[PDB]
Amino acid sequence: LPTPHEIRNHLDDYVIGQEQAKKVLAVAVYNHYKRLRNLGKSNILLIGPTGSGKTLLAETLARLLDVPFTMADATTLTEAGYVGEDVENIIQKLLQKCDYDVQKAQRGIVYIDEIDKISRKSDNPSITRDVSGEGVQQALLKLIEGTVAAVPPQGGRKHPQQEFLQVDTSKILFICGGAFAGLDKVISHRVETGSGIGFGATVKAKSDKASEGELLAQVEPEDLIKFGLIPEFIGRLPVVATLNELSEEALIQILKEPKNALTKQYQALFNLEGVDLEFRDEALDAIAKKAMARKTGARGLRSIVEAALLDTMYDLPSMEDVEKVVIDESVIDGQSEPLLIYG
Amino acid sequence: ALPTPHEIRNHLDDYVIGQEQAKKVLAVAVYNHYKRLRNGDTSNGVELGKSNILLIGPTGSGKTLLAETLARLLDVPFTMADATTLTEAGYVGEDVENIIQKLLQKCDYDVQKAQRGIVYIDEIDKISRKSDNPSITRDVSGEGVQQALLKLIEGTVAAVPPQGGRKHPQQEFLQVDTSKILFICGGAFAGLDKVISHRVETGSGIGFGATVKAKSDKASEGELLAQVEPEDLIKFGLIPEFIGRLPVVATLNELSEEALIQILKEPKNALTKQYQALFNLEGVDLEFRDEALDAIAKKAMARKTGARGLRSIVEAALLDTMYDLPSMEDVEKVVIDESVIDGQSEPLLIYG
Amino acid sequence: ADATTLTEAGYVGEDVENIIQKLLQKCDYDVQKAQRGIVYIDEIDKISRKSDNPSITRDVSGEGVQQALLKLIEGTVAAVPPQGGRKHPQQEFLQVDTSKILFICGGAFAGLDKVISHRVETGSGIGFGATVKAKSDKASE
Amino acid sequence: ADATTLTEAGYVGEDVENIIQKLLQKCDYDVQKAQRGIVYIDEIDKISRKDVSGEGVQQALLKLIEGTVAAVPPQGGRKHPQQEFLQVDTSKILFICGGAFAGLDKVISHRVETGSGIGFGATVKAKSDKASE
Amino acid sequence: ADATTLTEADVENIIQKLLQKCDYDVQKAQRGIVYIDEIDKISRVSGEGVQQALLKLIEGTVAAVPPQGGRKHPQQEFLQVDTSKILFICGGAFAGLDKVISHRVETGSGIGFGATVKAKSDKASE
Amino acid sequence: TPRRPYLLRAFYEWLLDNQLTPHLVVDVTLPGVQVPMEYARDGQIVLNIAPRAVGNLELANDEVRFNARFGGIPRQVSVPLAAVLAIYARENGAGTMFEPEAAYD
Amino acid sequence: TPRRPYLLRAFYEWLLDNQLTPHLVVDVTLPGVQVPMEYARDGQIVLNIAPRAVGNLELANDEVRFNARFGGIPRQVSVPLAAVLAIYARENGAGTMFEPEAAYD
Amino acid sequence: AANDENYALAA
Ligand SMILES: Nc1ncnc2c1ncn2[C@@H]1O[C@H](COP(=O)(O)OP(=O)(O)OP(O)(O)=S)[C@@H](O)[C@H]1O
Ligand SMILES: Nc1ncnc2c1ncn2[C@@H]1O[C@H](COP(=O)(O)OP(=O)(O)OP(O)(O)=S)[C@@H](O)[C@H]1O
Repeated sequence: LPTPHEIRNHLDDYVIGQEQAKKVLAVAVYNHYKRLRNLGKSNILLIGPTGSGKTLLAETLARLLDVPFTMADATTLTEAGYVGEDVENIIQKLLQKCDYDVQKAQRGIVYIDEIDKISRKSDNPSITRDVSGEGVQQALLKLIEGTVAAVPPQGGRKHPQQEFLQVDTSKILFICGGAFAGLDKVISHRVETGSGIGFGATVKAKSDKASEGELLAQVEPEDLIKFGLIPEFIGRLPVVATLNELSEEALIQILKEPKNALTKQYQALFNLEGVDLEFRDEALDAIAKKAMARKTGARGLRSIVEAALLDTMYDLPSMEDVEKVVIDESVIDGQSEPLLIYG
Repeated sequence: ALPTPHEIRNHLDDYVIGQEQAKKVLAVAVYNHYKRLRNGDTSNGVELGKSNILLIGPTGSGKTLLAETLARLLDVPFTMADATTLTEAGYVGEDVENIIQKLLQKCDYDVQKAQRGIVYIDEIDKISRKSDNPSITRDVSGEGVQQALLKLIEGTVAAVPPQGGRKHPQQEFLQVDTSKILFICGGAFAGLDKVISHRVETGSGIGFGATVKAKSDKASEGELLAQVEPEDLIKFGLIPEFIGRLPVVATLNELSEEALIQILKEPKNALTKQYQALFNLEGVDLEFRDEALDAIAKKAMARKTGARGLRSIVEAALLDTMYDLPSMEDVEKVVIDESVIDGQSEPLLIYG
Repeated sequence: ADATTLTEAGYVGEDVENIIQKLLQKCDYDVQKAQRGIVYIDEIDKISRKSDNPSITRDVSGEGVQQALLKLIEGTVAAVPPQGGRKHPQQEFLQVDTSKILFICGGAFAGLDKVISHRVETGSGIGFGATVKAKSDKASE
Repeated sequence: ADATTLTEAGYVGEDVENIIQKLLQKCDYDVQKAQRGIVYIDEIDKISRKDVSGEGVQQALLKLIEGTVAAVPPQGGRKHPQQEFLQVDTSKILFICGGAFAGLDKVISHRVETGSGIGFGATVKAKSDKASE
Repeated sequence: ADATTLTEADVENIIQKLLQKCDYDVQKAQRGIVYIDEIDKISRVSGEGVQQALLKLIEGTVAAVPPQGGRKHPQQEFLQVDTSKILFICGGAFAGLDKVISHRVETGSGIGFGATVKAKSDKASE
Repeated sequence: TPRRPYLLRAFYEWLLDNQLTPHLVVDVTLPGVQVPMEYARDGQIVLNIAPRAVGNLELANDEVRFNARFGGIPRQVSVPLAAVLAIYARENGAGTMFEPEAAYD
Repeated sequence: TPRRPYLLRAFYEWLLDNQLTPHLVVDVTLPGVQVPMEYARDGQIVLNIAPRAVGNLELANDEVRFNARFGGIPRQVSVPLAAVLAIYARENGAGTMFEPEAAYD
Repeated sequence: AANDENYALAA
């Protein structure tokens, strides 16, 4: 019913910078809602670097959504019969959100995070067997295509009266996340002809070569096959969504634009103590450069702030007669200390 | 009211020396954690995230000592763990959820108390990946442990049995959130200095323009460890997502001769006091000299093992003395001189 | 105990905590007695790492055992199993502190004398200025 | 069975014990019937002396040919520590080793036949009379 | 029946499923045809070992199936059906089938003016 | 309705609270049982009812089905209440039996 | 532990599954019994534990607690398990008599 | 006990 405009607009507050990813997410939800009222389905795959907002998008989508939604992790998943959790447990978590309504669960959406962790790997002669690789991908693949899977009968009480609810996952929508590491190198072989010693041969410097974000945009299913994923697994997902590394401008906006901005978090921490905090635009620019250099996504921003306010926050509560705090670009450079306003 | 960081720093300074940077980070984090616990919502319309701490320091630098001492001064639940024991789910090794069970036991199985607590994970460097690229073979105690901890640090519900797994079929597993649980990691990271040296120092080839450090002007591990970035840890071998969960990183400098000398008598549980009590309960008195402590520090520093080296020197010096001391009689006090440490003289004895 | 058979947690080899289980049998499964017990280890030289071997390949027999014994030696709570045959995560295990337990390690380090002689003597050299040392002058093992 | 697939202990995982397991599966895990079974080996070549397994794989077969007890899973399942392995005596199991040898004929020719090999007047295998081989 | 699902090594499960479609009819069950999929996935836990178990079904072996009871009653309810008449087929699309065949089919490489050479990518249709 | 399942619940939970390991007795001779004949002896098989021994334990009046490993291989076992004879803790002498049910005949 | 609380819950649910009226027999002579003495006769009393006539029913191991209406005034009932003599259905008397136990004296 | 004392296993 709701058009993708309000979906992307409302979602724009929490997440900023990603354009293509938002459109795909809103389109899928819009198509899902229309289909829910009355064919088929299309699963989404999110392939982005660390700190790109993959997990953030799922959390925000839950608030905007009005149907059952749940977030699961693939690390805990293990082959049937082992101490670890099973794929069927994911459906159980979904039921808990919808008051264990089988009808509501069938129309619900399920998002799995950290999917790149599971992948076919070596025999590992020292260990008995690998239960977190191909073993958990075949069962999961069966769930993606749509099949009835036995689940506990809502766990309402000790005896659910022989319900044995089995939910068909055909109608349910599956979205896969994960931050694949080293995939850019695999794509490099296919998209880079190589280098030669001769003059005619093209050699690319560390700066001239394209970044991981560019290579990720050109990703194909063939690359994922040899990466450690089953070919049928990726084939089931017909939509591929890719993110890109953030920029200085994007990082600057994230510091103060969202309602849960990092700057606002520290400001509230200082406000509750009876002290005011101020920020300068020039300071944010320097922070973006340092954070980008760390190559850790938006999380790198926090590392800079804490390092700058370490000594300040250590002595701030001990001292008194402090009204406001002002931070300049020099403070970020480590050549001065924040200015204090007394009285 | 909530104690200030200066008060907390004073308590830790009593047992730790030469770790001002580490004590500042721990004090500030604990101070912020107390404020978050004081206010349930913690903000009018915002959500304050937790900054997980990392403690990179050489051996015998007081990394574990800080966690143990902090537990005494803390009030909220505290717990220590060993990363080597941890393994990914579905294996014989201990599971990650067991860590929360230990913390859960400390608070009398109170989910609310466990929801807000501090966790210490030692030997984090041991589970480090061998190479930056993904391991071709499954790493049960390496990459697997890191991948499992990613969701825990970020914040997610966990299932824990209240008393015993067999007490009930499902046990209605207690759901505890970890989005507000602070985590402190500690590791030695042996060989990391080489990585920063390769990146910071260049032009080491055979040439006129290329410069040689001469192994005399080379930056020490303590000062070199200060210069560190996430890219350095990647080369050493670690998941980049894991580093993103730890925004604040602290470095511990290597102990010096002056720092070691203070450790001999200044702390509460000092090596000298330990042996003094051992001799006191037997009915003998012991004395030390400033010159003896200075010589011990020099020899200890040469061992390159941290504060632990001190125990090695003193033990070897009192080996013969402690062996024949109980056999003798009428002895009341013992005096240790600098010459005794050198081995050219025996400790003086006092007869009552 | 024998360090050769020891293996880090999460592998078919017996875990380091199994050593505590053996001690418990001697003291009739008494936690207090085990805390004040003594432990001897042999073949400690065998678990020594291989400097030539690159770090790319994980070592569980030699390196994994050393890394696991750090907390146990220094003193840490160990979830010793009741019998030691297997350690399931769901299974319940006894908690025994090792803050006061004493450990004794032994082993005939083969080739250690060669390393010490190279560092202590440093008499190699064919040049006129370099000193010449006779084989008889070399110190005993 | 294929000898090339077999590997020494400590390697990827293929072991000589698996050979007996296949035999038991044919007779429905019947130890008595297995003793009377006729075992066969194929492609014995390609494994020999030049670390790599090589000849080590063959060494494991030594005890099997002469006769020895072999541990096998109870119901042809992956080796688990929480289970017991049945013992099958191979002292009565006949072994038939077959393989195609490439180059052995050349070695035999130098030993028994008198020829100058690569020579102007030396005989060459151009007549196409493969029957001689 | 998927090969990976049965790679661990049951055959009786597939036989009873086939019988259920024909209402546990021995004659109709024999006429039924069985197809195996994903065989390439298991090609190089049993692996080749489970193939020997499946070979028994090819030669023909009797299988006992309950008549919709869903429990084991070997004394009276179990129905015996032979698998000799049943036809078994399978589809394989394993990776690099053309390259493996080209190793034994092409068998041509030379360096000379008159030597036979082919395009770097390919000269013959897949 | 038969009294075998409701009685089984009381005795099962009763033994659990006592810290004893509860065990169940099944009569393989009666129809509907699903257990290996090799292990069953004297027309009866003792199936551990403890939660750890089995997987996905669910007790219903019509039938009870559990997942357990027989000989180290995973298998599915479902037994009707009529086949059940008695429930007792094998660790100690304490034990109880189910009275005969008329509807089962 | 005593079997009475486990057998009580089992038999209690059974009568509800057959559209019956569960009725309990309580001994008012045991210490700690909190029941209407005016409604007791010959040292015993009959209490209806059906959901239609009882609210907030709790079948615990230590004692039975629930709220009910006696006449025109609501009253709270608390009966230890040792005082529960038997349970029978008002429609047909179906049920069983609880046997003695060592713990109950 | 025909069934194993522990159904879940660890590799
Ligand atoms: N576009 C964005 N706008 C605002 N904050 C963002 C954005 N992307 C990331 N963040 C911040 O990054 C943190 C969330 O990390 P994520 O980006 O969700 O991690 P990820 O990209 O999913 O990679 P993983 O989960 O480690 S595999 C929060 O502190 C967010 O505020
Ligand atoms: N400043 C200090 N004051 C007193 N004792 C100290 C100090 N620094 C280290 N120690 C001693 O060193 C030991 C603890 O060392 P830690 O640095 O806390 O841990 P650790 O040795 O680094 O562990 P690793 O990383 O596995 S080697 C104890 O015996 C302490 O008494």
